[PDB]
Amino acid sequence: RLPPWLKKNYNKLKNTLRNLNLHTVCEEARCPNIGECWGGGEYATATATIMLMGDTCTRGCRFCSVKTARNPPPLDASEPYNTAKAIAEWGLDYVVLTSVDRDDMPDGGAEHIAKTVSYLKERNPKILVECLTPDFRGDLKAIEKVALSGLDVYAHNVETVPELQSKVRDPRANFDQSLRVLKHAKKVQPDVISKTSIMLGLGENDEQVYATMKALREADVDCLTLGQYMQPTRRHLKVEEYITPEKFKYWEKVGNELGFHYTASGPLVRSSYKAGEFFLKNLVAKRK
Ligand code: MET
Ligand code: SF4
Ligand code: SF4
Repeated sequence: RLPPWLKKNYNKLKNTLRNLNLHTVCEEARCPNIGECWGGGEYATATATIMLMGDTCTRGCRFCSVKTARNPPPLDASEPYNTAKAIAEWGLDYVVLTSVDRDDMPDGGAEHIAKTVSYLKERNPKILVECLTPDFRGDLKAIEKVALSGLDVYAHNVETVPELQSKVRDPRANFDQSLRVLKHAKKVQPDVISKTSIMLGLGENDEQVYATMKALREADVDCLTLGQYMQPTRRHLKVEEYITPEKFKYWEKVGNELGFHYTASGPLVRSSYKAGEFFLKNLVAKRK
């Protein structure tokens, strides 16, 4: 039994979404945060997450419930237009575009991701766009394609501390490669906001978490999120422990002192959790 800290705007977003051919990770993961992200924050912003390039990943990360197969179906060439259209009609404030990894594609899908960003920004430049990208196996030209697509925030996850990369992630991912992605995004587009996420509860200790946060700062990562690893099914990695609410508040203070522009830290925090609210409050510093 999970610890208890892991248990108008929303209905307006839900009713509008019912008519549009758009499908989210928010509902198709049964995310416990949909009440918060979908309009229930301080600024009442709407954030949601859409996953491009199919529902089958070429990788098999043991923390992740996305289905895996060696030869996923080909890309839906209509998805960039259909997605960007459906987002603009849904009326979102901040959208997180993410995707499965497509190691079967030479550019890992970067052109597909970039086309979606570009379509959306032309329809409505008022929408903030974050892309949570694959590592593209370190392909600098693929990273460059997305970084130049006009997005506001370039995100890519390290997921865990360097010592646990081989346990937690598919062998095609690693810590230095992920840092190279974030560094190259900033090199190609210096005014982009860079962002990464770490899960706690997988066996890391405090010394490794601090060292990781320090290294992320040296790589000029602007924003950080920390949340609890929650085991999707009994076949996935076992939870080593549930981090306390007060310990997550400790890490937020540590991230502030290290100079992250925001450190979103809490048991239910995910990469996309209230991403629009964190952007508005800490980067835009909007007065309500
Ligand atoms: C949907 S998981 C995040 C995006 C990408 N599949 C990655 O692991 O890097
Ligand atoms: S945390 Fe991510 S998937 Fe969950 S409701 Fe918020 S944006 Fe959607
Ligand atoms: S690459 Fe991303 S989508 Fe694929 S298994 Fe790993 S975390 Fe899940």
